[PDB]
Amino acid sequence: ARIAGINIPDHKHAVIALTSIYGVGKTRSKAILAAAGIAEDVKISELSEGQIDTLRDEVAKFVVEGDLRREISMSIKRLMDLGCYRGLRHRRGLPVRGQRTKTNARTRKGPRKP
Amino acid sequence: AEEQDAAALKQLQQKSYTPNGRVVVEGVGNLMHHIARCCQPIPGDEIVGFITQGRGISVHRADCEQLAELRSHAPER
Amino acid sequence: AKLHDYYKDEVVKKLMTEFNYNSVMQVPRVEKITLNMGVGEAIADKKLLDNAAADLAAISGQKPLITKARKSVAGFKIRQGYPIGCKVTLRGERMWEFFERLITIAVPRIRDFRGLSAKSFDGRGNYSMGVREQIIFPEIDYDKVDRVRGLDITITTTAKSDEEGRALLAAFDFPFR
Amino acid sequence: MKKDIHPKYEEITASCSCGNVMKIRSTVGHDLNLDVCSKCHPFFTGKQRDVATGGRVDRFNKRFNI
Amino acid sequence: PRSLKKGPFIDLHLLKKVEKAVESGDKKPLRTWSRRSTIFPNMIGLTIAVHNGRQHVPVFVTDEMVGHKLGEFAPTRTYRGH
RNA sequence: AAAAUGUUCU
RNA sequence: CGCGGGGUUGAGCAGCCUGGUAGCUCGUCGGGCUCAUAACCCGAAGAUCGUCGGUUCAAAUCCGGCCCCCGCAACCA
RNA sequence: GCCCGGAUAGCUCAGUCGGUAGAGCAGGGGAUUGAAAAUCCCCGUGUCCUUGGUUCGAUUCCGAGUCCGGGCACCA
RNA sequence: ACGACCAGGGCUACACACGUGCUACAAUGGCGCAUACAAAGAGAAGCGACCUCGCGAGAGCAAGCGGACCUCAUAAAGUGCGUCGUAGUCCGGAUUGGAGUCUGCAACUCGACUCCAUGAAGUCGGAAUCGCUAGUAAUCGUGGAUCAGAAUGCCACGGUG
RNA sequence: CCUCCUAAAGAGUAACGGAGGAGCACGAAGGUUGGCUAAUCCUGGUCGGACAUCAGGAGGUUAGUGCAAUGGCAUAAGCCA
Ligand SMILES: [Mg+2]
Ligand SMILES: [Mg+2]
Ligand SMILES: [Mg+2]
Ligand SMILES: [Mg+2]
Ligand SMILES: [Mg+2]
Ligand SMILES: [Mg+2]
Ligand SMILES: [Mg+2]
Ligand SMILES: [Mg+2]
Ligand SMILES: [Mg+2]
Ligand SMILES: [Mg+2]
Ligand SMILES: [Mg+2]
Ligand SMILES: [Zn+2]
Ligand SMILES: [Zn+2]
Repeated sequence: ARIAGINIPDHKHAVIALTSIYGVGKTRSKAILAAAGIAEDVKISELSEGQIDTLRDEVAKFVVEGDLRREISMSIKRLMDLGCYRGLRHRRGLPVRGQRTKTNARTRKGPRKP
Repeated sequence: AEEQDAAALKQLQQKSYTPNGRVVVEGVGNLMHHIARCCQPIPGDEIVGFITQGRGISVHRADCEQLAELRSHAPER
Repeated sequence: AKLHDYYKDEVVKKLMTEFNYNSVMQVPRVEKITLNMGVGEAIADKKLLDNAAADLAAISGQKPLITKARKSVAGFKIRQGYPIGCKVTLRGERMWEFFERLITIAVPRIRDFRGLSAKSFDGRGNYSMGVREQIIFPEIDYDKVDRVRGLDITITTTAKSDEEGRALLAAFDFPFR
Repeated sequence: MKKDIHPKYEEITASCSCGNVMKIRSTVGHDLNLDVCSKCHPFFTGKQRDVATGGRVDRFNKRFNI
Repeated sequence: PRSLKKGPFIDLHLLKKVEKAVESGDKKPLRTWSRRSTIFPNMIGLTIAVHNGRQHVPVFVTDEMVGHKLGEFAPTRTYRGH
């Protein structure tokens, strides 16, 4: 049960199972399923090889898994290089998107030390 | 011993102490700048500013080694 | 076996064409592929080590030599003569098969793969790589694995220069970067 | 090789999705159904595509068009 | 951010100044206050001294800085540490 | 059972 | 400079006690209780174990030297 | 080899003449108090020290030894 | 000049500590489709049906209504089927990358909302501590004010209970 | 009691001379037969780091010897079976 690199859960329903792939969430999974011609309810158990192949192909059509990671990462790197406000934020480990830092930055800040 | 003591005192004093027209880069004043520590110009025999990515401009003193290197690498900054 | 067959007739010929060697013995040949799983953290438990060994065996159909510590170090908390790794020296038909598997089947299975490192040849012609996740070999069953394990593959060859070795590798497909 | 205590090493039939039937000696036991091989996996096209991405001016132009 | 129908914003004065600079090709960093302005392709190569409230931080305009606003490369707050 | 204290001048 | 003992988290003590596990009380810091500080309650951080060599797989631990301390004996004419 | 005291739950200790796990304390939770003590409930965790053997298996009962305490006696 | 005008910046900073909220940790739940039942409000530089385009935020045309008429505006919990079967999960939505939409001279600092992707912590919370006696708490939504835009806040409204 | 030096190139050789060790250990760490060759260094390579394990080259006994030191030890007296 491999698709676009990584393994997919054998028991889980396709819509959800697909979501395991980095670069597909729910909507994209659904789209993929539609493209294939498969229902959402079916599992990877009771799913044919030919059927799988089509799905895989569909997935390939999107920028997914390692490629996506490479892209996003690259963007971040570029930003950092630029030294744009966003870049600066990224470098510091502070909220990029314009949040308060006085309090509640703990995701990007990390778990508080003192 | 006395001399040593005096020296110590002086050091202490120094420590205690420690505790924008300036550089008009190219006919436009009030540009974010700073003196570089490689060689620090005051009334020096001309200066040159490297337009950095962050922290604005770094003034180098004209005929510096670092500045020369920078020029060699890329003259447009 | 297939790979070996290919080599004798094609790869060697290619090498001859490109480098202009005097003899057919002068062409680089892969001498041994030496797999290594230096488990290390098996100091806590030997079951882990055993598992690793098993995995290695599965990957490459020999049974590994459990290499012990040569000298003691307290940084990793090991003694001399502690089972602290396992190796599989492959040679001949089996080795060839393994190589084929790696190049034709297993390297394609590498996660986030954009080719190998060409700048990794030791100086004296011999290549080495290392797989992050040992699942990439289809010999391992994903349901059975308990540890995110890995190994290093090591293609030793008769090549004098690194360049020659690289060429040889290329002749056996090998994507590089 | 020392008999008995090695694993079994049969010439199985690996068969990927893109019609490359591949007979190899392994210790899986069962016949193998692969995704990708050397004659399909993108280390030629993928590389090309990844490279062709970066650009800002072009994007700007597209956005605006004059 | 700004709508695609509305067209990417640039301060008029800066646009004019930039044009002049490009026309001449004379270098010499442009004093700018309008930080709210998308950098253009024509702005690449120039140095623009973007205000940060206090001073005009000189940004050398790279090819990668285009769709960004000027103020992005001109940090207003000067924080180091606590 | 155990519960101390409240800076000065207004 | 002869004999022993010691130097460890800010303080005091354990550990050393026969190398590989840094603990106890007070203090500190952040909460809480209170009107507020105490006391009390909860959570947390803290240590190249005098220093320098050495032995070692590795030292706080064993050994040497040096630095400071505390005992001590320094006598018979 | 003279005698006699002590080896279990995390720690300190009781105990069946062949079929099982029990106290006070520590630890978890709760009840209680305005708060904290002292309560008081409740669960909890143990190859009964290891290994042969009698036998239906057996902390239980036999064969097999270290460590500390006190006394007495040997020792070229 | 401690007066006045302007541009930009700041009031949104961030080792950190406290307060008040929201969202959670899930199965009394989520997700999917079908379907029922509110009240109260607001609205002409406004509210903006229907129709078309847009996956969607929204865009285009554009009636109606100073409004028991028209609009905001399909209430949501609920109910009926299906699915997931106790997982850091189809829980959770932080975060961040990309693409966008709207407002407004202007969304970089620094708006909201959308889409796709990403999918932190968190598995009911130490000491301590607050609210509430009935249509109350709890929970579910809906409106308003200010407001170009921008509420988990505030002020109201009903549902379940 | 052992090792070095002192000790004057046989032995021996004193000092409250200068240095360190022993009061054992091992039924394999002994016997033998067969085999193997080190420390370190470079480049490379899953987590893996200055330091585990694996490739090869340099290195050539710098190591090892159950423990002190000295003298020995590749024919190895070192390390495997
Ligand atoms: Mg995903
Ligand atoms: Mg202003
Ligand atoms: Mg404020
Ligand atoms: Mg309104
Ligand atoms: Mg969800
Ligand atoms: Mg977690
Ligand atoms: Mg009342
Ligand atoms: Mg509003
Ligand atoms: Mg002599
Ligand atoms: Mg003589
Ligand atoms: Mg290395
Ligand atoms: Zn200089
Ligand atoms: Zn294939």
